[PDB]
Amino acid sequence: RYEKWEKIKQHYQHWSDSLSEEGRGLLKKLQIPIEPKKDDIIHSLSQEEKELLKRIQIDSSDFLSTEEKEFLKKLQIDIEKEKEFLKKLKLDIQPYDINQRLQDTGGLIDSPSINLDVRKQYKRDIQNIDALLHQSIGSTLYNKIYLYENMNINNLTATLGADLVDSTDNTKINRGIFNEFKKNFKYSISSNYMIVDINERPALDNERLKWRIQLSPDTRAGYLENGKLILQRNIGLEIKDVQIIKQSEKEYIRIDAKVVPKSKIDTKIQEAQLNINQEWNKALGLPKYTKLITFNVHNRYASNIVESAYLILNEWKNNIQSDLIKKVTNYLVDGNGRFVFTDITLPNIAEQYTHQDEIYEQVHSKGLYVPESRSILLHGPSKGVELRNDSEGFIHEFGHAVDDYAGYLLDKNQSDLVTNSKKFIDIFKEEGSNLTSYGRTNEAEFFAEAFRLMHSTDHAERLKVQKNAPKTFQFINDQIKFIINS
Ligand SMILES: Cc1cc(S(=O)(=O)N(Cc2cccnc2)[C@H](C)C(=O)NO)ccc1F
Ligand SMILES: [Zn+2]
Repeated sequence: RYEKWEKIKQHYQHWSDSLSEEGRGLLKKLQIPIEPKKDDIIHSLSQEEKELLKRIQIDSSDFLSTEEKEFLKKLQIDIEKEKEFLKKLKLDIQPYDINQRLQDTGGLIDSPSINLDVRKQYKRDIQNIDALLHQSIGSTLYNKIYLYENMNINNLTATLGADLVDSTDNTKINRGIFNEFKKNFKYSISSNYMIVDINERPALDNERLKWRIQLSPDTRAGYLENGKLILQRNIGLEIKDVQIIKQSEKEYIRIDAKVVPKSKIDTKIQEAQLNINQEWNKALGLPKYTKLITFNVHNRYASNIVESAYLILNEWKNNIQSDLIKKVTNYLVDGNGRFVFTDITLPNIAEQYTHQDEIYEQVHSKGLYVPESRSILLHGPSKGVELRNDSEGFIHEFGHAVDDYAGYLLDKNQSDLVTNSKKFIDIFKEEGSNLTSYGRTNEAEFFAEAFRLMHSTDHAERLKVQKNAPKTFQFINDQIKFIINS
C-alpha cells in the first residue's frame, strides 16, 4: 500500500522543492475550493432584500441544487414571483472551484456563464497550473505504477445512477443497469486536473466506481504528498475493461483505463459527428451538406454521449409522425438550428449563451430549446426531474420547436411562439394544472409537457392527456395539422 509512495515522491523531489509560495497556494486552492462565507452574502444584502430572503420558502424552488438550497437556508438562519431574486443570488453563492469550472465548460473557459472578474481569475489560475505541471511521470515509472480514482456514478450518468445499486441489497450492483453503463463506454476525456492515488483507497459515500489507470510516459503530473498525484488536464482515456468486483463484501465497478492522446479521442468524436449527420440527413431528406447534429463532448463519459445520440434520435423518429418531424426540422435548419448533444453544462453551449447575456437567465438542465438559435440542447450526465430517459426529454424539447414553428406560421413577420397567443393562454389558464406538476410553470412548458405525454410509448399517458386536458390535446393536434399542411 505504501511501497510505491517513496519512489514517486523522489521522482518529483526537485519539482516539489522548486515550488513558489504562490504555486503551492494554487495547488491548495485546486484541492479545496473556496466557499462563500455567509456574513458577506448577508451584509451585501439590503434590508428589503434581507426581509425578502427569510420569508421565502426555499425547498420549493425548482432550479436550485440541494447544496444551494441548504446554503441559503443557513443564510435564513443567521438573518414565487421573486424567483427573480433567487436567480440573481444563485450566481453569488458559487464556490471558487477550478476543477469544476473546467468540467462545466469542458475547457472552454472563455464561456460567458460566470461573472467577468472570476472568469478571468479562473483563466489566470489554470494557465499557472498548466505551467506547474511540466514534469512527466516518465519511462522509469509509467508502467510500474497504477493510479486510482474513486468516482460517483452520478458524475457520469445520473439516470443510470438512480438504479445502479440493487434495491433489494445495497451491497450489490444491479446487473442489468451495469450492462447499460458498460455497453458503450469505450473512451473517456478529462478536461480538468485528475486527482488520483498511487495506491487504491476505500470508496466514500455513494462511490461505487473505482478507476484503475495507467499513465503514458509523456503524461505530465505533480506530486501532492500522501501518495497522491495530480494529472495534467486535457488527456484522453481508453477504456480497457469494466468489471464488477467485490471489496469487503460490497460490490463495486472496476474501470481499467489507459491514457492516450486526447486528439486521438477527439478524432473519433469528429468522425462520429460526420457519420450521424450523413446518416440522418438521408433519413430526414435534408440537403446532403446540412450540419444538424453537433457533439460538444469533453468529459469522462464521452463515448456514451456519442452513442446514445443515435438511440435518442431513433426513439424520437419512432414516436413522432414522419411529416411533423420533417417540417419542423427543416424550419430549424432554415435558421441554422442544431441538435446539440453534450456533457458540459448548458450555459456553456454557444447555442444558448450567444442569445442570453444575462447569466441569471442562463439555464442548466437535462434538455433545452433556444428559439433564437432554433436549437435543441441535450445534456448527457444529468437526470431530468420526473423524467424516465433522455429520449422523453428530447421529445419535450421538440415540443418547444413545434410551438416555435406553429407560431411562426401564423405570422412570419412578427414571429412569436404559438403558446403566446391569447387562444392558448386561455387554455393554459383552464387546464394548466391538469397534467404534470412542472407543466404548471407556464404556457410553453405546459405545451411541451402535453406534447411529450401525447407521444409517450405508454398509451395510457396519451389517453390521460386527452381525458384531463382535451382542449390542450385538441389545440396541439390543430397545430400539427397546421404544420403538415404548410
Ligand atoms: C420533464 C422534463 C424536464 C426537462 S428539464 O429538467 O431539462 N427542464 C425542466 C425542469 C428543470 C428543473 C426542474 N424541473 C423541471 C428544462 C428546464 C426544460 O424545460 N427544458 O426545455 C426536460 C424535458 C422534460 F421532459
Ligand atoms: Zn421545457
